[PDB]
Amino acid sequence: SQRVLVEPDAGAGVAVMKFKNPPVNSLSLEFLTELVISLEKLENDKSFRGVILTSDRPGVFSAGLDLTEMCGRSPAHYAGYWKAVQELWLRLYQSNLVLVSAINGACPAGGCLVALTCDYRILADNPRYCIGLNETQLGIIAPFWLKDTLENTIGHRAAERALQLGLLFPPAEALQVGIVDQVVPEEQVQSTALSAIAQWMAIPDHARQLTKAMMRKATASRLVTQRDADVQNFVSFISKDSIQKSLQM
Amino acid sequence: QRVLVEPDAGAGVAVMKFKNPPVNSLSLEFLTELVISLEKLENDKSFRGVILTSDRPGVFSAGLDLTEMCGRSPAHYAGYWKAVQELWLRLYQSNLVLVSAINGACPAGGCLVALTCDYRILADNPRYCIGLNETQLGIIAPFWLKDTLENTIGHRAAERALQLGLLFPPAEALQVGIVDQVVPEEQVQSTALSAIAQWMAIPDHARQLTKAMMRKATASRLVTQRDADVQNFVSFISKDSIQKSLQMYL
Amino acid sequence: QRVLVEPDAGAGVAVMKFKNPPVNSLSLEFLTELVISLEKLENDKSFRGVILTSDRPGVFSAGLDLTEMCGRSPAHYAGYWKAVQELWLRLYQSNLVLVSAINGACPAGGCLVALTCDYRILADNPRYCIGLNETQLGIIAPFWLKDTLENTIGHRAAERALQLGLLFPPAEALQVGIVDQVVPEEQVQSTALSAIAQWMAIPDHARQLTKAMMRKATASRLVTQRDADVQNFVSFISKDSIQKSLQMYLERLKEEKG
Ligand SMILES: CCCCCCCC(=O)SCCNC(=O)CCNC(=O)[C@H](O)C(C)(C)COP(=O)(O)OP(=O)(O)OC[C@H]1O[C@@H](n2cnc3c(N)ncnc32)[C@H](O)[C@@H]1OP(=O)(O)O
Repeated sequence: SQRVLVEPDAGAGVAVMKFKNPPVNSLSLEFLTELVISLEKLENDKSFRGVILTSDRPGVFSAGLDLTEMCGRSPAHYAGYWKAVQELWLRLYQSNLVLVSAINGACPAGGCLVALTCDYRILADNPRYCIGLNETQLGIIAPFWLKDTLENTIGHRAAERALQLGLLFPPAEALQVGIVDQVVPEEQVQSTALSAIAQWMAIPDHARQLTKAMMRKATASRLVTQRDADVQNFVSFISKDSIQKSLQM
Repeated sequence: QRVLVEPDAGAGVAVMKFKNPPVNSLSLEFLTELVISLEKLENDKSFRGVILTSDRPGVFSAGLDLTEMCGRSPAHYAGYWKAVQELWLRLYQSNLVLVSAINGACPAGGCLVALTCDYRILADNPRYCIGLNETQLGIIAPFWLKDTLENTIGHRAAERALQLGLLFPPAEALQVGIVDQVVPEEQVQSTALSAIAQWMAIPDHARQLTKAMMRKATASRLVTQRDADVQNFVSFISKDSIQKSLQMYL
Repeated sequence: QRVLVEPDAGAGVAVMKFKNPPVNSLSLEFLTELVISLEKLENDKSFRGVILTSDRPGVFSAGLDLTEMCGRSPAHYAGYWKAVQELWLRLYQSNLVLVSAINGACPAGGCLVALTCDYRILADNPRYCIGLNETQLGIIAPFWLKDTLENTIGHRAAERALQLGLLFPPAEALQVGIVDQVVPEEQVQSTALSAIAQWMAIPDHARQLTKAMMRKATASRLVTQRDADVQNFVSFISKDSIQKSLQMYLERLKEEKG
């Protein structure tokens, strides 16, 4: 609602979901929560079969995980929040909708939780709009399921390098490694996303959905079957006094 | 008659030419002719490599014969699918060197045949597009064919290619990696002979053990649940929407 | 030493230079020196990255030492293979940043070493070919090495590379992805230093945990079946047809130089 602007075109069967959590679309719990609710409503609305995800304001697609949500909070809150992080990944990655990311800003690790779970990724050709899983730069590591998603996007070798170096690929490099599908002038990102979704939405819907599910079920299952353990892993880590301290920078 | 096997002079390599006009559709009869012909060549110690190609250029294979899948009884659907599986299993695990000289369009089931080979050469004609276009008809590739594609072009590219049901023209096919070479159409056959010579020069047992190490896990995923896959095929293809699309198409 | 270590503790990097002439063959002796040298650098808190290269350009490593595998006792073959496995395990799971400065030809066992590194730079000399050429010797790559190759270049390319036993010259090596950069010969060492400067700058533990996340499944496949894999090597290499293939190849090798 507040933090997610939905612009629907029911006649076309398309909606645009614009992120509106300034200054940087950080993944706060309200934002994570609002994103999933909004996606779910578009899923259950049979009028809508494709969604374009983008920032309302260009510059930052999403800054990623939000520090306020993870600093000096309750054990309860941490569990609710990593559960909400997982939920967003799961619901995006398994959505029956066609999902296209119109990446009109920088896209570090948590922004990649969103971009990598879409069906197609278009990046604006702005040298500031770098994309990748940069966890190691901050002294942390990608969740296994996010690593898996990246491996599913760019292959094992490139994921090994990208994750260890915590690379944020500038647009030409991002295209070359395959983390995005197209790079276009910034003024053409939304038109390119429209052209892309027209093509994807034209596929017979059930067959497309079944095909998508066959491709992604093993990866999604790995998180569904270990989900509580994965929350506990997060909680134990960030509940540490010493990690809490290091959040302090 | 549906499959011509032309031994090269000096043996070693044979050319298998598809001849089930008009589009080399994989009828049940053609499927079993391909399997027997391949087995003969395997068992003949004079032959260790085969080039697969159409007798007439234009269409490599249109794929599955939709008439085997539209008017028919549940048992017919099941026996047909068992034969489709058999062809994939036997090609994919063949001890022969298999090279495709792709001298025509190569949609879904044709692309199956191609993807099971060790090397794929595509004639440079803009009509000769290759891919797994099942979703165009509202159908999906079976898991083992999806795995064969992923094993060819990687996960991301397969995710896109299968969902969009894409047929790649030659330059795009080469870029995505679904074929290994693109050459002028009047050179496809000679190029295949040159390319298979590289493979024929490998110590034969070592080559075969290596091929098996690369492919056995993928094949075994189907071997372990082959009857399940037949019943899933029969249930899926028997749905009324699917039947209507095939009949319309036919 | 057959392994020359040149340290730069202030920069946190050491260069490990192979010096087992004439072609840095992986004898049992040399294998164990490499394992120990790597463990000493791991344990030394001053070092976090290592560049592997040949002291003498021309051959990075000729790979496994055929004289260890030809006409020897079954226990010799087993002990040899346990050491080969040990080198792969230690390299592949090293907590160090490992960069190969590939300054020579790099056939199968050499490629074992290169593929276990985090980054591979190949000198642009048309004779400096890299690949898993086991099938040209009438043998095959072990499953774990096949997995390492697939983890480097993907399934399709591994299929072709392994069956054909390809030794990729530099341009083809870069195109297939088996190395990460191809540079003029006189830049291979400087490129490796530039590369490793960047890798060593990453928060160390996070890098290590990430590397483990990417590699533990592959390594575990050998660890859990390790003595079976020794048994399989001995049984396979002992076949008379394989002994024959290996002694013919050895004989061919000797003839091509003397
Ligand atoms: C189931 C699992 C199975 C097994 C997995 C095995 C993995 C493997 O490593 S297999 C071996 C792969 N290695 C090779 O193919 C390299 C063989 N060597 C060569 O082609 C060349 O020697 C090469 C590349 C070093 C070029 O150097 P160059 O100086 O031009 O040639 P070369 O004349 O051979 O070198 C000189 C000496 O090194 C020896 N040599 C070279 N390679 C080897 C080797 N792999 N083993 C032992 N000796 C070797 C030569 O025989 C010769 O001396 P000598 O006959 O007295 O031992």
